[PDB]
Amino acid sequence: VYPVSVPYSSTLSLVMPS
Amino acid sequence: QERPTFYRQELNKTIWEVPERYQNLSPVGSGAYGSVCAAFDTKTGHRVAVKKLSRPFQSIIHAKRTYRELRLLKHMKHENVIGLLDVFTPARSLEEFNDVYLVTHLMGADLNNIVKCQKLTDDHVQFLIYQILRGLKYIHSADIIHRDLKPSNLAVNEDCELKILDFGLARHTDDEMTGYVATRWYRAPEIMLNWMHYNQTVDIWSVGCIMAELLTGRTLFPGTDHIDQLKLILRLVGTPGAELLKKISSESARNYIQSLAQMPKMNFANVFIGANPLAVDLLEKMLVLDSDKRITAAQALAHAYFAQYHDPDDEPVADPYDQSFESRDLLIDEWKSLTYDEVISFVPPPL
Ligand SMILES: Nc1nccc(-c2c(-c3ccc(F)cc3)ncn2C2CCNCC2)n1
Repeated sequence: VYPVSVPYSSTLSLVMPS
Repeated sequence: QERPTFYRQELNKTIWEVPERYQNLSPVGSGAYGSVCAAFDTKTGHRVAVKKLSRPFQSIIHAKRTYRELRLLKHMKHENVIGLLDVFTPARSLEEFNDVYLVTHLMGADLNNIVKCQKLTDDHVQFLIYQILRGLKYIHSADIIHRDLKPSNLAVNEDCELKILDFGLARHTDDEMTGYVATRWYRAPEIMLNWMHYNQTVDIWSVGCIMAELLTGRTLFPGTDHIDQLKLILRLVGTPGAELLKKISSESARNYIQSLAQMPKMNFANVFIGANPLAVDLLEKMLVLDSDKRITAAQALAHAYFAQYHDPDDEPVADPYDQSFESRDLLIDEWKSLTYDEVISFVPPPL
């Protein structure tokens, strides 16, 4: 079992590690 | 077009000699056979990444590979593939030509960094896998296979845009293959040991692996060796028939698999708990053992998981790439001279 990080419910950004 | 003015400094323990257009150089980690510095470019106004090759001409194999990399970067013009803003050498003649510096737009991170520090929503995964596949359609159309798709090879920025890098550079007879551990985790079963029978959908296997990992935060098949890897894979997809199993295994691994009871197919919906049903469905079309039934980049793009992004008239293919050089046998200085020609003939983007 590999539950998703953020469960699906019926603009995008990413944070940089530093 | 006259020679720019160059300046020198020491970065990662060598002298970097670059045009004065590149300022504020900052080491941001290794690249393939090189190291990378981030910089500001006074000329385009972009932040860029400058890769200096490490001993580009130190053997025949290295020289050819330097040539191969330059030829590939020059050919790729696509929003989801690394391309060249610039290529330069401080050399003023072939007789002094020693170093190669490659420049592309700066990307903030790679998907390794992202997966290890942050949870991704289903919406993130949609847009990320879409860009991978868009880029891959284009690469595959030039009769190039990436061969090494993994998270560290997918560059990303703050707006969730993505570019594929380090495509088509390595060969499986190369020595001291760096990255080999992580590469195993993402590699199609059929090329885990030999490369006598495979097609471009080896790359789609890797995409399936990456997608699963973006959804869950965890590496899908982190095997310790060829037997372990196969066991991990079959535990999910199920033990295939005897003819297919032979195409993906050594005799040893096959014997280890057959010393265990037959493994049934898992239903992916009961593994990836909480996932989007459509995400699950595409994973089922990507992670299949039969490479003649594995979905292509073009076909995957039309999958309904990508309804919000998919557009056939905005998912372009490549101009035809001349890989005739690959069949040549040349000495260091001849690959060098060819690489020099390519440096000098470079024409930058308009901007
Ligand atoms: N930050 C950043 N942005 C764009 C690319 C790279 C880059 C390149 C690269 C390739 C070609 C080129 F011409 C210039 C740079 N090679 C490896 N990487 C990074 C990707 C993995 N982590 C840091 C190394 N790094």
